[PDB]
Amino acid sequence: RSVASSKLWMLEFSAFLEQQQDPDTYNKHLFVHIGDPYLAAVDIRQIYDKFPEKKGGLKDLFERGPSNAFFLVKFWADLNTNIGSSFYGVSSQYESPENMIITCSTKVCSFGKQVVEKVETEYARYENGHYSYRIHRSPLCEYMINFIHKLKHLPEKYMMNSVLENFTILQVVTNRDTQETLLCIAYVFEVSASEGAQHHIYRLVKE
Amino acid sequence: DSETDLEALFNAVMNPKTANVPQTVPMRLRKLPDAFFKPP
Ligand SMILES: *C(=O)CCCCCCCCCCCCC
Repeated sequence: RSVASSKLWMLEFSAFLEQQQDPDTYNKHLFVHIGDPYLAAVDIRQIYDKFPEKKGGLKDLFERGPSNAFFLVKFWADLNTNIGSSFYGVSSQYESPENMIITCSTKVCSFGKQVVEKVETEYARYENGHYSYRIHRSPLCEYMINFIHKLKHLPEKYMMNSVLENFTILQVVTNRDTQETLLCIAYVFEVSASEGAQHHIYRLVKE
Repeated sequence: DSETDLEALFNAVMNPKTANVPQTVPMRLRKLPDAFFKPP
């Protein structure tokens, strides 16, 4: 269990483009995918500038804790796909020992400023001695679809990475009733060059 | 101006002469883990 606090574990996360060739034929391209050991640490102060500030922002959330709920994911995104019959989606799955009502906030940021927020409420399903939470085929917001379109129309890979340096995503999963931070995941991005998508996962620490 | 201007963000890298975006410290210059820029 990599991305896991004491109360919640994210077992699956993927962003994808699904193209319908014909009514029985679907081609799915994964942009990014995640599917007990101790991870390497990153000083959170090194990335505060790339995420929303003020009350409810990353610093505020981290200081309120708990410290074990905070992670940084570095993605190498696979942009090699044919860009009517397209579905851009995000899917994720979580497990908890506790029966909770959870809220998943996803904030897309440019130069550390919030551009768009998507907020989803999830209820528990009992499964194999624990509770499961699934966000299944959540539509990617139009900003993201537009962003990917503009990225692919860039003629050089170094241009794509330059843009991505200032594009980030902040995912905050919260217990709806108690407001406890169950998971807070900061996402940073490069383009994959190896023919696909890869990731490093880090723990966010105070220093 | 606006920091969240999508067209401005892409214009900054497509046409560097007319770039109008906040200036930032490149990630590679920061105090980050050794393999942060080396894919597994
Ligand atoms: C709008 O709905 C924003 C929700 C963001 C969900 C996270 C999906 C991650 C997208 C992968 C980035 C690929 C582009 C480099």
